Amino acid sequence: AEFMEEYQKFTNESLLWAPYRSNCYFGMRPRYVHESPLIMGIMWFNSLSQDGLHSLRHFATPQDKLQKYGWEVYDPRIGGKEVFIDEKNNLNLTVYFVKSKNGENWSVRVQGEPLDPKRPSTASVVLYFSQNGGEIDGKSSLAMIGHDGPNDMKFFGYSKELGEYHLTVKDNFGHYFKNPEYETMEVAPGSDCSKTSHLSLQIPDKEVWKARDVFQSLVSDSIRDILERPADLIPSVLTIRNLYNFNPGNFHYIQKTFDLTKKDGFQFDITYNKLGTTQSISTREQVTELITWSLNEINARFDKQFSFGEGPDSIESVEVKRRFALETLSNLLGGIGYFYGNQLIDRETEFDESQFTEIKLLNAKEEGPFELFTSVPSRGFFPRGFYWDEGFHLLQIMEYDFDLAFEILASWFEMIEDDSGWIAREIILGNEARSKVPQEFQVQNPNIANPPTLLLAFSEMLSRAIENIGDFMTNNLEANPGLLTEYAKKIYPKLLKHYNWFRKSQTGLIDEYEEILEDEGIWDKIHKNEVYRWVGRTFTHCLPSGMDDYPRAQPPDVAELNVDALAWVGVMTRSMKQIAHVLKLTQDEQRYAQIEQEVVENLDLLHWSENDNCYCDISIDPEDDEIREFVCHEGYVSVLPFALKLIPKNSPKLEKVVALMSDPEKIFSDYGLLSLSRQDDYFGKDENYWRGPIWMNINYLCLDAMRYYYPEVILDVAGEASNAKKLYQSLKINLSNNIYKVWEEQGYCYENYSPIDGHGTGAEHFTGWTALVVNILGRFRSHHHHHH
Ligand SMILES: *[C@@H]1O[C@H](CO)[C@@H](O[C@@H]2O[C@H](CO)[C@@H](O)[C@H](O)[C@H]2NC(C)=O)[C@H](O)[C@H]1NC(C)=O
Ligand SMILES: *[C@@H]1O[C@H](CO)[C@@H](O[C@@H]2O[C@H](CO)[C@@H](O)[C@H](O)[C@H]2NC(C)=O)[C@H](O)[C@H]1NC(C)=O
Repeated sequence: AEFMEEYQKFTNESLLWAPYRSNCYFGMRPRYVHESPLIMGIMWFNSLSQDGLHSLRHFATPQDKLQKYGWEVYDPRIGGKEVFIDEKNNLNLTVYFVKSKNGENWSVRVQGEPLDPKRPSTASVVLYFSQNGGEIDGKSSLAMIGHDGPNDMKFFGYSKELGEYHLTVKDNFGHYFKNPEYETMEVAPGSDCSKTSHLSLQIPDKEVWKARDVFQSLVSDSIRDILERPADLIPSVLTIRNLYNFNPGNFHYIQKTFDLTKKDGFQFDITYNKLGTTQSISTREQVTELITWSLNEINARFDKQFSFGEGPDSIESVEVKRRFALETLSNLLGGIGYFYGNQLIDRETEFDESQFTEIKLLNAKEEGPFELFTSVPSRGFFPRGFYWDEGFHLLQIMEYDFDLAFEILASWFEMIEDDSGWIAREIILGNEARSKVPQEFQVQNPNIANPPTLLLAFSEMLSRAIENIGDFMTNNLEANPGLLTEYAKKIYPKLLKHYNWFRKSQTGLIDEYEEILEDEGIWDKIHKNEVYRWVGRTFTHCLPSGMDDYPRAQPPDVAELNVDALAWVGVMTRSMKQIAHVLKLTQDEQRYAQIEQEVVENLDLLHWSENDNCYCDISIDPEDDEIREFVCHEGYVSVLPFALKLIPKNSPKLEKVVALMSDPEKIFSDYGLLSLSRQDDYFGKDENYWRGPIWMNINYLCLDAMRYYYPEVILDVAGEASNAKKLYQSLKINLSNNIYKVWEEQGYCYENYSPIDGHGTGAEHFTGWTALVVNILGRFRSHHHHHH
């Protein structure tokens, strides 16, 4: 326990400070600080135009249509470099983040330059800071204590949680906008674009996220005052000022308007030093060497974890492939955020498992606070925790930073409350998070489950730890049985609660079929307790399966048994077996081992269709009742038993699944595996999400499964390619080539890809499970054997 607290202390300190407000282009708050956090964000716009406030950047949104934004290099333990290309605002913005070795001090360098040096424009950068908590704790504060000329400012702050600190904003260079042939640029007292403007005021903690709206509102009131006039005084008109004579408070705006016709651009530093620190960040030169050191250290960590060769993809060079992989991983890590607040949950409205109409949640309530440290599918579209997405994020994160993956996993399972094992599918905390979500999707339903991909990720992590440790650094939990055992003892009761909850809530009705299964002569050899159905499906959708519009049995029936629901129970059971092994719980381990084998046997006995050579959902013939029908829509659901490694090794069924995945007339394409066979009735129909398009998450599992079932495919030996090798190689090549190409051309990683011509579709900046392309390119010997 003492060793664990020593490890957890260091982990905490290394992850305390980072740009964890991932919904912002650049926003910061300290990890796990909910009462008195220092909150920071950066906004910018072109103040030279009359309607520059309409192009004010703050939150990441696809509606901004930036040419490019994201981390080129990033690791939240260290820092990184983020770039924003904004053609509308003529701005080429780079933001560096670095930290002291103990992680308690930090600096942000904002560096801008024009995209076109002869386009008349300005870069009006607005920093805001808020020391929260004062209204609650009666002590937390942040005050400007002085300045060195107009453009360098010194602040003193107190956070009850993090202690006293100094915050400084200082210019290194940059030409402030001004017409030299005027006596002054001022148009009103405080409205002067020729120097830094600062405004302090009191904003309630819960309203701090509205920094852009408050800014626009205050500037609008100043404009109203002014006009109740040359074009080059507009920047001064759009400079914030203390019009209403607010008393100083927790919140601070700092506005700097630079002339973008000067080619060299600008640079200023924002530095935070804990009071009494032995590692103060003190000079511009010190920041410059920290940035150089930090970027090198991240490149070194990346090179230790991944390795890249020439081929088999067609990416022009190994240097370019590696850089692509680094940027993609950096954006996945850069989506990691810290969230705190209430969910909207409806527990009162009655749930009827035998009805299939959409449900009206009319008894919604504020519940919480909750908190969560998690990666996100997309900073623009989906800047929040998604339960089923996170398992896939962790499969990528774990390959780079094993211990970080354990931090995120633990955070998720902290959300399990005492009376229930339920975890919401989508985690929306507070008004800031709700602002990105249509009201119709905000209210969560505690009767609805989702695929437990977190436990698939946990299974893969425990597999590596168990392999490496034998008998019972960013990978201490992989190598140290003492540390792993303490982590496991803490989390076990939570996983168990979740496991029991999932199994009960999704229990199928085996008692129908009995007469039918007796007639087939297999009723006696199936395991009646291991059959499952997705509870809460509707006529046209099945949200609990994670693949909403993947075709299901019609009409819906309470006797349906879903092959993918059973497969997921298999995966959960496997993870329980592994954590039981780690805890030396022999009798529990052997129970889970047998349950896993019973899942395996039910998949082959019940869900395998000899006629269709496929795993299928099953249902009772609505006409006949004496007949049970195999609902067979060939696609991701059909391959899931393969992709989750539940089919017995050497099973004759393996070859048929491989044949399914290799067939160009079904789900094989030049751009990866299609979610649904081209020959299916539903292919291309309706919203067309899981009815054709290629998704990286399932594609990656299939590749991983190939290596498990056909271990020879990992060797590239000259000779005759087996069917398994042909598939493995071409799929890996097709995914790598296409995801890169779309990223190179269309700009970024996408939620899914077109079966037509492989073009990117769905949400943009999807890192996101599409970041699993990093592993496909660079993963090497994640398994641990022996090097005698
Ligand atoms: C590691 O950091 C976290 C900070 O969240 C600590 O684990 C919160 O700690 C408080 C007080 O111990 C508890 O009330 C909460 O229940 C904890 N939450 C979670 C999610 O664990 C932990 O104490 C820190 N350890 C060290 C050594 O700093
Ligand atoms: C964004 O601005 C940066 C900074 O100037 C540019 O990346 C300099 O570019 C040259 C040419 O590649 C290199 O010699 C330097 O190493 C770069 N410096 C840094 C810090 O990257 C980049 O070209 C600009 N991008 C756009 C689209 O204008």
